[PDB]
Amino acid sequence: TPCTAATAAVRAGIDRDTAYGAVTPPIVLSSNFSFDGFGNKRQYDYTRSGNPTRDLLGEALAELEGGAGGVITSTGMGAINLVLNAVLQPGDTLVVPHDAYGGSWRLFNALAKKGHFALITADLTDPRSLADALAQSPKLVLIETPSNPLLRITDLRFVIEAAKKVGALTVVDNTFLSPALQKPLDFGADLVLHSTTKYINGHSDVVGGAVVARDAELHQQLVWWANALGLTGSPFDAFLTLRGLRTLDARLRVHQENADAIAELLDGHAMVNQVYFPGLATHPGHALAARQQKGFGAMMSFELEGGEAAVRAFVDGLRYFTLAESLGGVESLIAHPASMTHAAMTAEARAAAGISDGLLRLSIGIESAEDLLIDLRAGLSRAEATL
Amino acid sequence: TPCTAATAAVRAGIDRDTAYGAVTPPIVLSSNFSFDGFGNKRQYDYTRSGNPTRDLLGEALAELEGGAGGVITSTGMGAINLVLNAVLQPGDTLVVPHDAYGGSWRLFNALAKKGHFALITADLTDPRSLADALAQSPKLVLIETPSNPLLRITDLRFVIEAAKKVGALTVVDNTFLSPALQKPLDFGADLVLHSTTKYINGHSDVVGGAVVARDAELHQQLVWWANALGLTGSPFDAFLTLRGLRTLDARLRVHQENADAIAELLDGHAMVNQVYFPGLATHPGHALAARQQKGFGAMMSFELEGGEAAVRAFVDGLRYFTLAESLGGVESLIAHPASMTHAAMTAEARAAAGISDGLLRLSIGIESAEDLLIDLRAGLSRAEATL
Amino acid sequence: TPCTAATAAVRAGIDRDTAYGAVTPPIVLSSNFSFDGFGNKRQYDYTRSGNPTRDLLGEALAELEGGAGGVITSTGMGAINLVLNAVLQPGDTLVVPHDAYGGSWRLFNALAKKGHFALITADLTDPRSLADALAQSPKLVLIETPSNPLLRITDLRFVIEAAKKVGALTVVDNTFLSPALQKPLDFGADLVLHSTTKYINGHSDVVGGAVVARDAELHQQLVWWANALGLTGSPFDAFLTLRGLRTLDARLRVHQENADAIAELLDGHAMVNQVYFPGLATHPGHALAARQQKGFGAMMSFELEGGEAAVRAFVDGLRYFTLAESLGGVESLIAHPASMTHAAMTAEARAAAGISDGLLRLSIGIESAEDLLIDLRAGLSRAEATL
Amino acid sequence: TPCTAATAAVRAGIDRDTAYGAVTPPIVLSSNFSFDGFGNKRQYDYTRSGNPTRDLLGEALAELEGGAGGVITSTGMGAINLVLNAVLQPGDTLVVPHDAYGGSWRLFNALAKKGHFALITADLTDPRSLADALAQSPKLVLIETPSNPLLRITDLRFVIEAAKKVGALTVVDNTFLSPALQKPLDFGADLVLHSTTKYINGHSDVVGGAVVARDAELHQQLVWWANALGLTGSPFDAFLTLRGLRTLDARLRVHQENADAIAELLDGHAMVNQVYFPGLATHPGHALAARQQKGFGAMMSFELEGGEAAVRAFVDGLRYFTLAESLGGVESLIAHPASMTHAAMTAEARAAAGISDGLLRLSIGIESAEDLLIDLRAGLSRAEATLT
Ligand SMILES: Cc1ncc(COP(=O)(O)O)c(/C=N/[C@@H](CCSC[C@H](N)C(=O)O)C(=O)O)c1O
Ligand SMILES: Cc1ncc(COP(=O)(O)O)c(/C=N/[C@@H](CCSC[C@H](N)C(=O)O)C(=O)O)c1O
Ligand SMILES: Cc1ncc(COP(=O)(O)O)c(/C=N/[C@@H](CCSC[C@H](N)C(=O)O)C(=O)O)c1O
Ligand SMILES: Cc1ncc(COP(=O)(O)O)c(/C=N/[C@@H](CCSC[C@H](N)C(=O)O)C(=O)O)c1O
Repeated sequence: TPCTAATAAVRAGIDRDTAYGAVTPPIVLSSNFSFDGFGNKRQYDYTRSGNPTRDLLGEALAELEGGAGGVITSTGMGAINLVLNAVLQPGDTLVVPHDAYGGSWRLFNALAKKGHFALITADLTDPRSLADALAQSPKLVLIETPSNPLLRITDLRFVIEAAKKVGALTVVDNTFLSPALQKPLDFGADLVLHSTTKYINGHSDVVGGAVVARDAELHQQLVWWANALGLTGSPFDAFLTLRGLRTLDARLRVHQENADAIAELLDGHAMVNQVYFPGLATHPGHALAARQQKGFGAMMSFELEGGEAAVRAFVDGLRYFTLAESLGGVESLIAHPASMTHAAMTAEARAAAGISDGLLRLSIGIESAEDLLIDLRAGLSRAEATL
Repeated sequence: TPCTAATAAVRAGIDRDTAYGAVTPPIVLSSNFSFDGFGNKRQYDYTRSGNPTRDLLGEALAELEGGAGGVITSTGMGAINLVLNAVLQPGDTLVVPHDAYGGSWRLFNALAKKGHFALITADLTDPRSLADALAQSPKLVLIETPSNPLLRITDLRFVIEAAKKVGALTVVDNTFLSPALQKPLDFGADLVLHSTTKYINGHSDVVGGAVVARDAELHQQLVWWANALGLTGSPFDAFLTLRGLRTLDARLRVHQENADAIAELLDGHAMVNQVYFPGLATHPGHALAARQQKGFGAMMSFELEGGEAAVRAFVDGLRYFTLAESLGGVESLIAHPASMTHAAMTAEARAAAGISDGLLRLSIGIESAEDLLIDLRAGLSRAEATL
Repeated sequence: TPCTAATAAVRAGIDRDTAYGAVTPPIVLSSNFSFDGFGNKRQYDYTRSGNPTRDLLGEALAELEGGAGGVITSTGMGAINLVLNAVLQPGDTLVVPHDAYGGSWRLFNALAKKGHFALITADLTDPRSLADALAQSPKLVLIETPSNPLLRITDLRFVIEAAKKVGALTVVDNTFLSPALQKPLDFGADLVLHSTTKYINGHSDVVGGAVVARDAELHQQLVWWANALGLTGSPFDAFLTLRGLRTLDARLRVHQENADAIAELLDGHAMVNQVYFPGLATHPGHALAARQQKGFGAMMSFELEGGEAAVRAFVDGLRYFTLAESLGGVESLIAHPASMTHAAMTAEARAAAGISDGLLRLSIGIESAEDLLIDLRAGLSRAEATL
Repeated sequence: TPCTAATAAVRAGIDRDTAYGAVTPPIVLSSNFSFDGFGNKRQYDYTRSGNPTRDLLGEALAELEGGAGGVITSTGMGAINLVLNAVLQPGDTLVVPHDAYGGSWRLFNALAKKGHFALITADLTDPRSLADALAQSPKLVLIETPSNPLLRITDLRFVIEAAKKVGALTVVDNTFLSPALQKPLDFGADLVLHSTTKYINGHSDVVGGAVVARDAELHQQLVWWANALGLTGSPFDAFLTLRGLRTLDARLRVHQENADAIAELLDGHAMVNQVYFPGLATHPGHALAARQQKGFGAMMSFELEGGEAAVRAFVDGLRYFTLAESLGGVESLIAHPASMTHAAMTAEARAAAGISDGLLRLSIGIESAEDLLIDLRAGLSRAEATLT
């Protein structure tokens, strides 16, 4: 037996201190490391390049994703930035999803306008749209599945093998499910990346990113570029993230129980026009999600009856969903993407993503199921009183 | 509606930052707080007396335990110390259990030798022993249930009512189960205390204590003595401890799933002489534990067949159980009470308690059941190979 | 040759990490440490008993003070508390100074009322008072020099030799000057203790304490009691405190430059009635301070002309002196001891000490002399404009 | 009056907590902040974009440098990365110094090979080399003065006014002196940047960067680009960095006293061929440094008599100088740039910078001067023993 995912996350850095046998791993804040006398670099020399505390988190995310190594960055956007710098140069074309996170769109459109690469935004749920993009010989394809905030599911085996036939690398943003629930590298992706800010840290008190490469040579290109660009993260942040990771399995058990229950409430409720949640049998992509994921996760969005006034009445009064950005915390959250998470997009790119001005997104926490439903039901009455 | 205990713990100090609306509470390390002009103390003035980060943890443990307030100490022994100093003076008698934590035994016995109080050490699970202790008019009775490390169960309602009949205060050490699995104040106790070092924190990276009093007058007295003796904990530690608390309900589900599966493997295994786990119907205290606890927890101890050779072969080779003191963490631990946790006791006090030299204690973490069971089976073999 | 005090403090735990050669020492938060197989304790086992980050700070304060070792407590009051429990039992007598810190007065008086020891409160600067206290065969004499807040100076060599003649142990509270400015163990004292909250830390972001013993056997006793009472500090706090120590010598140069410039402005200013600063030749204790101290420090207090209205006009408007408790930070502070630092005292104990109701105490930080002097001059006019 | 530099750094974030009046500022680790009800962003929304604890450090460095605002990044190299991204695009030319930090060189050469900008590497101490480079109409000139590790001084008024005449922006890497000792924005620079890893933090336990812009609009472009690229720093690092900043003045007083003493020992010692230290009267740029800086700093390098054997003997046995990378700490350090800090450069870029294979670089700490000199003298004995 190698261990399971859960054991590996729990034991990450446990009993791995050669100095004192501390059970919990020491925080190495040091910027620098001594040489072992003249000409003799130790394993570490300088934290920007390499840090033992940061590398425990890289090693654990690599073990969980099945890759050769991991690079930990100061932010999620910083992981995406790392991949774009290590892989693309001018004259290269990048294919991105139409409904990627608004911050990814912002970065892709900014760097493309400078000429750092050419940009094709496509619908990867959609074989025609994918084949028109792959006919242009892209260096790189990015997949974000399930997608933020409409939970569109893209067929990892389909898109990754279509892109291999034309010689493109693949990178998957696996933020929304974590490595506990989806392993894109199992499907042949070259790279998997995360905002550790979300479920991997789980406590809404670190911003971070990670990139795991399947192949040892691409891992070393990422290490080199991270060091050179100074995109690497703080050892203290890596300490809190590794601490968070140890409860990832236990947290997701509750996130998913709570989300199955809230999906049941919102599906078919009189005051709800549409629910987007991969666990619903009627959601386009349900069968795909069931085969490529080990769970349906705990992100969902939904559209209320009754326009702006219903949205305002629903949101103002929530006791247990904080109105705020981010997701993946132990604490439940709610967001209005048009005006918050996806406000960096133009009204046109939103229209093309199918993100309406009335869409609410839930990040379902690990509070008691009974309390989240009392809160959501009172919300739905407040919105009904509006008609 | 009030929220459940689990909701309260997940959301303690969420969106309670008047400065910026931070979702996660800011860490207030400051030793000191400005006055609001001459004569105008704010809410806080000095961190030894009171600090807001520490008070979030205080207010959270008091909500969970049903008390008027909570005091956070540098350590668990510190929380016991605070209670002895606030409640007892020379000529007062204290009744303690015979099978309490060895460190509790060391402190009671050192402060009794100096004459801070008179000490009676009784078996609180046996009525004759209890009645003889209560007939000597004690100021304070301490209960520790379940007991470390034999998991003896003492009848909270019985002992507390019996102690009120003679004017004694009662304090319960509730470390082994946390507030999520046992609420002694519900049964009339005046004081409950914890080593927060264990389940409450959950990440083996903070030593700390807490005392919660039912009554506001007794809470104001503990606040005064904690400030005067200098027993209060660090704000950074409260911060990590509070972060720990948010996953307590989530952690204990997996803890209890794993402990049930491990009790079943150990009980009537040929190499296992006795299992002490209150979840087994054959354990003296099982039905009392099913009544006064929400669950049977994840601490257990066992005797192997085959003397000291068998213990050694069992322990050397464990991959997933670290040989170490402490308990209540996400990572699985094993200890040998006689030489480790209860080394502070004399050989006669261990014999009176029923702690043999062949006893092993397990703290069962939240790794996969299957990896822990493979690890224990390999150990039982190595013990068998010794005969 | 050995290095100086300053070199030792700057380099405490620099290049002393066997794991990675980290230049700065790693933070060991871990509550627990693995055994090296069955029966083999490593150097550390449990953080309440010993922790390597806390021991760098202990070992550093013991080098600076000339001691056999040091113990780091959660607070300064906790270090006094540790010494009272390690050294005293009922029937023993303790001699304390009349103008000790009000928090010391609160603890001595509360533990004396319970009868943990008998208390003699003497004026240690006056030989009759000292002789009458030493004629009563005390187990322990506590000296606080200079005294908070009137900067009375007690003759370390005289009092210590007098206490040895009658078999008493001596403990000195060396908080106001730190080890960089006064070394009581050089004059034969048994114990020196500190509030690390002040100059040692220097950044007003840690409450902590330290006790250093001259003799190895008394150090082993303080280690034992600190573990058994649970009085030990947080490793995170020891890390910030060690980081503070590194600039102690550099900080005190500027503190003393600023204090000299400010004592000169206040002494025979028309609005100032008395200055208490041991650096002035007119201060009872100046020549003793010049002999037993490397410098006059940066604490001072003063009485304004014009009663309560003048104090209020002086305090309300200060830009660079914050109205707060504590002292010894980089930032300048002002306090009113009667209502703030020494409110724990009765009005009668304050009168016996010579703490009037019109007294102000300054902690002078490391801001520019010119910005502090402009700030004080403006206060002196506001106080003038009151008459 | 407004306050001095020392007062500003000491009082940064002091008594600035509206929640409890904490004297020392709270650490806001929170990734997110609540909205004030539907449609109502508060001052902060998301730490990657902006965080109050990080903003105290940005504000304080902006006050110290005289600029409109500051952006704090996860590293020093990340600050340089932020500037190249916010200011340059393909077809733009960037002028850099020949003797810049080998990490800067690595990044300039890597991004120039991809085509992100055209690169001109010039000697900015040398007026013909500067004027050949400004004839090429560059978007941006970077100055690193004093330079790492030969302490070459570049004339801020000269180079910045030459670059304004041809329409180029100026950015100055001011790591080596800190804002306490050189204010490039006083000389007209558009941008100053720092590795806060060095003197600003001072305690070797944070990697960090900062960029301060003179102009509000360029600060707003930096905030935007830092958010979009995800270059922003951790709030906990910004907390430790602000804590170190509070002792910057007091640390530099001892750094400079110790460096004057060590310069005096090495200058004209029989075992020392060359010392590079701006505070020596015989160092090229001494009068320029005396004028454009408020002190000569505590960085120096030097070349020993006696080849590789002398270097190996000097270094092995130092009790108080740790052999390691970085600088600006309270703890004294020694580095061999060819094989450590400048190993990222090619042997030709080093030869062009004048960084020989025998150069040792001292970062002088705040230990007792008497101890640092006992250590250096024993080292010079050890290298002497190597001839005979
Ligand atoms: C699939 C995916 N990949 C990557 C990322 C980036 O990870 P980070 O860098 O944040 O750690 C995210 C983040 N998502 C957050 C972002 C909040 S909006 C940002 C802010 N106002 C801004 O203007 O930017 C969310 O949707 O709630 C992400 O959902
Ligand atoms: C029921 C109870 N109440 C209180 C406490 C005290 O709480 P803390 O102070 O540790 O946070 C504990 C601790 N128990 C731990 C620690 C053993 S450490 C031995 C050490 N070498 C020493 O000499 O002490 C255990 O059995 O593993 C406790 O089980
Ligand atoms: C010479 C000495 N020894 C010991 C100590 C104790 O050290 P700490 O425990 O604080 O670290 C001090 C502290 N002195 C501070 C604290 C005043 S706090 C009043 C507070 N509300 C309370 O009720 O206490 C001062 O005068 O400013 C001390 O001057
Ligand atoms: C003037 C200047 N600007 C910027 C920076 C960059 O700042 P940081 O990102 O490190 O904070 C520096 C750094 N200087 C360090 C770097 C050590 S080498 C690093 C490593 N092995 C690698 O391969 O990179 C030094 O010379 O000792 C710098 O001197």
